[PDB]
Amino acid sequence: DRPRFSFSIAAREGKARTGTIEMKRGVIRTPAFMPVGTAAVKALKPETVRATGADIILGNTYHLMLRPGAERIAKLGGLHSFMGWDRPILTDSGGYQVMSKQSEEGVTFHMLSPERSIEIQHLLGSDIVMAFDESTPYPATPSRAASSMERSMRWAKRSRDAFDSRKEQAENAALFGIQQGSVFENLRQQSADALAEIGFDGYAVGGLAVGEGQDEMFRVLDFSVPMLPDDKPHYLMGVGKPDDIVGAVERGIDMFDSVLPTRSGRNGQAFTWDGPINIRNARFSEDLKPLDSECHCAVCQKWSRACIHALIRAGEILGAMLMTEHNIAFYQQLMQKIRDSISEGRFSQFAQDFRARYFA
Amino acid sequence: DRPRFSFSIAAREGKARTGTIEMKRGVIRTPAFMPVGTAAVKALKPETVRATGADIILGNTYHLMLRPGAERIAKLGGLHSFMGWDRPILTDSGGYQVMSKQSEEGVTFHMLSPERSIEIQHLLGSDIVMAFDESTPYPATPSRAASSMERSMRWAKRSRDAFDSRKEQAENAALFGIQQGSVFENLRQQSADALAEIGFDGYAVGGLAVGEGQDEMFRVLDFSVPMLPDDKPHYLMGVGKPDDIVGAVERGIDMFDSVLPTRSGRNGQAFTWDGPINIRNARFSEDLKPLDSECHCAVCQKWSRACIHALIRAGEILGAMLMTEHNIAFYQQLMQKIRDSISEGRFSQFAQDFRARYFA
Ligand SMILES: [Zn+2]
Ligand SMILES: [Zn+2]
Repeated sequence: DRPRFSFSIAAREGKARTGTIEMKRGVIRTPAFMPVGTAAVKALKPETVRATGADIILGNTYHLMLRPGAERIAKLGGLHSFMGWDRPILTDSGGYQVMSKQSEEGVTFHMLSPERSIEIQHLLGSDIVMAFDESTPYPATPSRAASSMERSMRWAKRSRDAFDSRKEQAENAALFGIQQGSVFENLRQQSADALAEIGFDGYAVGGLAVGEGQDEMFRVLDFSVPMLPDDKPHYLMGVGKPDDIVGAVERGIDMFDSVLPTRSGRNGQAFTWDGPINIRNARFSEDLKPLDSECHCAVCQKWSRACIHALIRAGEILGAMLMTEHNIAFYQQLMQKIRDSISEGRFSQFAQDFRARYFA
Repeated sequence: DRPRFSFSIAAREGKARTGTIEMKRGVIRTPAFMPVGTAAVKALKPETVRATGADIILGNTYHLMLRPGAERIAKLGGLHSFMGWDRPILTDSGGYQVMSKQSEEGVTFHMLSPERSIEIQHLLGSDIVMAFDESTPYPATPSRAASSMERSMRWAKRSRDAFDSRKEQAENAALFGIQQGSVFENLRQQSADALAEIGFDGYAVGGLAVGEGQDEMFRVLDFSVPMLPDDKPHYLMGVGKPDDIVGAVERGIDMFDSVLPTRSGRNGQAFTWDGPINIRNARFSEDLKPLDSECHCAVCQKWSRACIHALIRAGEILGAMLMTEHNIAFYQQLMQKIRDSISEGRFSQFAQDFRARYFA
């Protein structure tokens, strides 16, 4: 038997936690990195993405709405059938890409509201559904940030009720709420209280990674994450670089997603424990070592820097495929070392060792 | 203005010759190697084959008859349009693959005769047409070899007349006759006299490279090639390994074709000036040198043994493409060094240097 959504914390160190989310389509090890998915020849195969270590992938609701459309994905059997991925899928609400009519009802651009966003995510058949919120701009006036937070909370309630109105969705999926409030601690507290009063399966910290820089993002995390319910997962959306991830786990974040491994891989850039490298650099043309000396991904078991350099410089799509697979696998190995070090009570030392070497 | 078929000898050394065949679709430098073509994603691009140095490619009439068929190729505009190759094309008669009813009329298996073979080659629109002959088996009884030679000469006359009956073919293409007679000098002489009496644009030495070994092939060439008209091209069909080619040029052969560069490339084997190599061998996994140290093909300008080794071992089709391109380019560079050394009167020394190093 498998539960709808069950978060268990197995070990803690400071604010960091490691554990599992059990869902009907599988178990998610936390802290978790979710690669951002696309349709299943122009992308990695889903078995390849699974083999990198990913327990869950993300679907971009806005892009799926535009092509091929949510009703079409439903007729094809849902997003799992469409993507060839049978493990859990999280979908965002589509609201951020709308920004990236505009009344309290929702927006038209296609129409999106709390109710329509929840309905589209049900048509996709995703396992974790994000509430529809309003993104405060960056930077945000204290006036504008107060406005978008309060609208987001009324929309979070509407998301809650829309989700609960479909037995098939409410019995089989989970719903996450999104805290807003920008850099204003009192707003963040009001937002957290509102979401906790409504009740969600997990809570995301919104309004971050939108240009504010890491020091400010960390300062906001420092007081925002403790406000959320301790016994539910904490999600930092769209983050990020490896050092962003490590420091966010130090501050209590359990879940992450980012296109960065894919964007980097397509641009000829590989993540390594010694920092990112540009594989086109001449120093790699005769380098017989793998992309990363310690990475145990399938690419680093077989391919040298020299030969990936050759593929990338020739514009062979295989080069970008190999880079992307390694980058996503590197991210999963980072999450695994994070999980292991929390379990063994040496995560704070892991983070310091990681930073000293990554920025050396 | 461009002539139908004009063979000019520019320089000689012993029995070896170098020169040009001018045809309406281009000039063929001799001695020439003709790669064996196929349809134009599962093959090298025709611009790639041209860039290796090939002046003319071969079409396999029997395979083209079976798929998509000669009438279909004609409706598509002919073999040049079908293959994306606008330079000269030679077609064989289809008769050897028939072996590899059977009366004096021809054969049924589809039907092939001197007349039908010439007609199919006209439908293909090829520039050099081979007469239809009868292949004596290997090894051949002195009885069987006498029979197949004499039938071939009657069929050579029928080929001549069929070709001459179509103004469009006779004014724009050329026709080659094929000497037969197996290892019997008197038969070879009878065959040569018959073909010279009929008259052809060029003459092939048939019945060789069918299992007899190089020493016997060379012994037959020694007396067979001098029997053919000196002022027309001499063609040794389906030959062969680099050392076969060098020794055949020493004996007066001007033209060659072989699937060997392609078959080798698909099997992970590369020709080099130091002999062929099996790129899968472990010694190449860290070898940063190109396939051949002196080859100036596009592959050796960019790719290392190590990375082609990696591609081949992974089963990436790019690996086989690169190997095949290099092998066909290596063959063209061999022909160019042959042509250059004859022009400079140092071909006999070239051949000895070539053998000492290729078999070292
Ligand atoms: Zn790797
Ligand atoms: Zn080469």
